Amino acid sequence: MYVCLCQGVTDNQIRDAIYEGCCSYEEVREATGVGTQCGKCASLAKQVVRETLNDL
Ligand code: FES
Repeated sequence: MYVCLCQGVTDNQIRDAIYEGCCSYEEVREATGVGTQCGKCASLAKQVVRETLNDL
């Protein structure tokens, strides 16, 4: 699904950003743009980050 409609970032793209090097929402934000516009998706994006890290 789209986590961030403003930037067109999917849950899979957040996971892949982590697999590819990111360790934090802040890094995923800079790498993908998630949460940089209205910011309403930040909590959901942080949930995806937390879930992905816990699964590693
Ligand atoms: S929905 Fe992600 S910044 Fe607006």
